[PDB]
Amino acid sequence: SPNSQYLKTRILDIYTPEQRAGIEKSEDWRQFSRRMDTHFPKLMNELDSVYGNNEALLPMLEMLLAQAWQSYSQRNSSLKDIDIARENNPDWILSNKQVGGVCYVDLFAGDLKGLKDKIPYFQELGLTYLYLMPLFKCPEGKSDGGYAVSSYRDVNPALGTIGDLREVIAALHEAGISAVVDFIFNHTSNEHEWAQRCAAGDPLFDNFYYIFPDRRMPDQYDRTLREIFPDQHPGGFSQLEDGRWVWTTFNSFQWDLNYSNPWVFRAMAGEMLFLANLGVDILRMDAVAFIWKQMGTSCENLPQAHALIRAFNAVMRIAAPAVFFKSQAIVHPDQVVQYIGQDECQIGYNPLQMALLWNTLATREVNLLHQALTYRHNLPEHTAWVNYVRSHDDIGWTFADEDAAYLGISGYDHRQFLNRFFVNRFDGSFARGVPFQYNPSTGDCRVSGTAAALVGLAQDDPHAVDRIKLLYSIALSTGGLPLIYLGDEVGTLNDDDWSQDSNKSDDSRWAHRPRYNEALYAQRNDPSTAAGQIYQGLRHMIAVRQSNPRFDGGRLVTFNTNNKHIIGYIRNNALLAFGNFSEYPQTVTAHTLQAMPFKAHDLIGGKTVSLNQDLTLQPYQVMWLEIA
Ligand SMILES: OC[C@H]1O[C@H](O[C@H]2[C@H](O)[C@@H](O)[C@@H](O[C@H]3[C@H](O)[C@@H](O)[C@@H](O[C@H]4[C@H](O)[C@@H](O)[C@@H](O[C@H]5[C@H](O)[C@@H](O)[C@@H](O[C@H]6[C@H](O)[C@@H](O)[C@@H](O[C@H]7[C@H](O)[C@@H](O)[C@@H](O)O[C@@H]7CO)O[C@@H]6CO)O[C@@H]5CO)O[C@@H]4CO)O[C@@H]3CO)O[C@@H]2CO)[C@H](O)[C@@H](O)[C@@H]1O
Ligand SMILES: OC[C@H]1O[C@H](O[C@H]2[C@H](O)[C@@H](O)[C@@H](O[C@H]3[C@H](O)[C@@H](O)[C@@H](O[C@H]4[C@H](O)[C@@H](O)[C@@H](O[C@H]5[C@H](O)[C@@H](O)[C@@H](O[C@H]6[C@H](O)[C@@H](O)[C@@H](O[C@H]7[C@H](O)[C@@H](O)[C@@H](O)O[C@@H]7CO)O[C@@H]6CO)O[C@@H]5CO)O[C@@H]4CO)O[C@@H]3CO)O[C@@H]2CO)[C@H](O)[C@@H](O)[C@@H]1O
Ligand SMILES: OC[C@H]1O[C@@H](O[C@H]2[C@H](O)[C@@H](O)[C@@H](O[C@H]3[C@H](O)[C@@H](O)[C@@H](O[C@H]4[C@H](O)[C@@H](O)[C@@H](O)O[C@@H]4CO)O[C@@H]3CO)O[C@@H]2CO)[C@H](O)[C@@H](O)[C@@H]1O
Repeated sequence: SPNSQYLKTRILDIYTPEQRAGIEKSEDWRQFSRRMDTHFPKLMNELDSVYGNNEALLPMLEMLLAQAWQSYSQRNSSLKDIDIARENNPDWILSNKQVGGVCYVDLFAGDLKGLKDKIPYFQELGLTYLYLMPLFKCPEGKSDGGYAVSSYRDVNPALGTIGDLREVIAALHEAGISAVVDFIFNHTSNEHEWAQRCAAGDPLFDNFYYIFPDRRMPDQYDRTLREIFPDQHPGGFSQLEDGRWVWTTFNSFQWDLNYSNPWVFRAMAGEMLFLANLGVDILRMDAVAFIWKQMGTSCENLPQAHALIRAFNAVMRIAAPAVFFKSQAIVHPDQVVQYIGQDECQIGYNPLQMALLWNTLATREVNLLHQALTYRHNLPEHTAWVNYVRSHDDIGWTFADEDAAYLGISGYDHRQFLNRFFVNRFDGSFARGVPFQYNPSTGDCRVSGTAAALVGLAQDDPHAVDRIKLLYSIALSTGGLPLIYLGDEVGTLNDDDWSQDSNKSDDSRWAHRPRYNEALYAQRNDPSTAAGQIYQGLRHMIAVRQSNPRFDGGRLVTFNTNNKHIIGYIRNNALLAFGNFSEYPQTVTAHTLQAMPFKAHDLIGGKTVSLNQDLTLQPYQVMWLEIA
């Protein structure tokens, strides 16, 4: 394997003797050269673990590094300042000051120019992190809501131009808000240039995807593949008009990229640098678990998948240090945490906490949630969870069956209940969600619906508002970067028209992807409305979180409340949080509270609470007690 010094001299060979002398003395080269020495070793090691002695590795690597240099040379000075700042502030992601929001540009504000005008509201809410859903070109009609990318560089004409996007990002930065977008690196649309040329037999794009002559290998692979989008096709392959078969984990128009081909990595690393230089702060690594395939396995979470992501990480450490990764690994808890690391994905979605929040509302029992917060919350230094209540996606019931079995709970049976309860097929349920990808062959099913619809706000359940505040309170205070699904802060309901829409009827997730509700937003400052009660309740928690250092960091220690309906945890040994998941008053006994201070101030209600006597929490009440 070549070393950093050797490779750097060859990067400079593009310049004439005279030009070269100027580059070697430039500040940009000084930074790049230093970062190469520090991080290239990791990059080389990761790529070697995946490609081994592949003859194309070295040639690909030199091409990639040459690109990295040019990319960094062109990188705007302001971004380079952010580069140095985060290089010396790895834990910026762990600060209690951070609060994020996510939205679709078209649904929430029409287009990019309209989005820029919403910035004042984002500052009003207190956001310091804004994630925008897929905004680049995609097939007309069905494109999986933008996740079937036809181009990683050309903005969806309906949203605006690449110029509008660069203006939006600069505007977000001026407002003190970080920009976050998707890095849909596991697959492209079948209309993407690479896909077309690969299928047409263009040698330049040979092996850019996984295409087979017949069903021989696809059948073999399907023996162990899990069906992700069973409604669209069985197994993981789709057939082309010419009879051949292509690997398609998701929709048939989404073709899985072939990372076993080093040139595919190079290509995607090139797109990553492009996004980096737009000023993007964080890239959401979409469907990270599927980037490597191997016959006989589920082709999810394989070792090479982690190595590839760590390789991508090194490229940013070298040519755009400011860019961090947000892992979107919706898999078994043991696998989720493996993508999170300073050298892999600095932050990652916390599907376990999310799924268990909803689980707890349904069962009224915190057993599973307590278990998760106790044994699966703390993360390695310089990393953090992205805690959420809802997203643009369906809700998958993430949790370890082995953990549940320890609590006397059967995973399969329990999920049957959870799905029934949340799609309102269980007597007494307050939830009004809808099924997503029900698989009759496995009994598996996921749930669609907005947060408000799942807590019963659609039928005006008197507990709806408090349930919303309870769930978000946990994502906002457990430790990690909280991500609010914009629209939730005013109780936005499902869009019931989706099922009638020809391009959406086959995907129930559109039920929870409603447009900006002007009526609800106009009520956000009215305490007599659900929208105002929700907004002010959440805004208050956001205010407290960002100003009170007791919430800083991502570590917590659970507190045994001795009441199966109340969750409890402590932040920095100074903030004791209690959350009642019962629709009835629940008590934490004075006996249980003996080690706590005589009295403590509750940041939610603002009153002084006595902990030397039984503490009774009203239905769904949340308390944030300052015990130090
Ligand atoms: O651009 C496309 C798309 O991308 C984004 O969103 C994507 C995600 O990126 C992608 O990951 C995916 O997430 C899906 C997921 O793939 C689905 O499978 C599902 O996952 C849920 C599931 O519905 C729940 O049931 C629950 O799974 C449990 C499971 O119930 C439980 O039993 C256990 O299962 C493990 C089992 O215990 C093990 O023994 C073993 O099982 C083996 C056997 O051992 C073996 O003998 C044989 O039988 O095979 C078995 C299976 O291999 O492994 C089992 C698997 O771990 O544990 C699991 C996990 O706790 O929870 C999971 C969630 O983790 O739904 C999610 C989505 O909710 O798809 C999304 C899109 O939906 C992008 O955001 C999106 O917009 C784009 O469209
Ligand atoms: O207002 C409009 C509204 O009208 C309708 O709703 C009505 C109902 O029709 C009416 O009956 C009533 O419902 C009340 C009820 O009267 C109250 O008592 C209360 O219900 C309690 C319930 O009595 C308690 O037992 C408790 O149940 C929990 C349970 O404690 C918890 O463990 C869990 O249980 C599930 C378990 O977690 C799952 O694993 C599974 O268990 C499986 C195993 O997995 C399997 O291995 C094997 O063992 O089989 C097991 C089967 O038992 O399933 C378990 C559930 O069966 O969850 C349950 C349910 O939460 O707590 C509840 C709640 O405190 O509240 C209800 C609701 O208020 O009044 C309402 C309202 O007027 C209409 O139906 C509704 O849609 C409309 O919105
Ligand atoms: O290495 C960590 C360190 O933690 C020490 O204590 C922490 C403990 O692990 C954690 O559970 C919690 O402790 C509180 C209990 O959860 C809570 O129930 C309550 O305990 C009462 C019992 O429930 C009653 O049965 C009776 O015993 O009275 C108890 C009150 O004295 O309060 C506990 C104190 O907050 O937090 C602790 C620190 O935040 C371990 O003790 C130590 O061995 C570990 O090394």
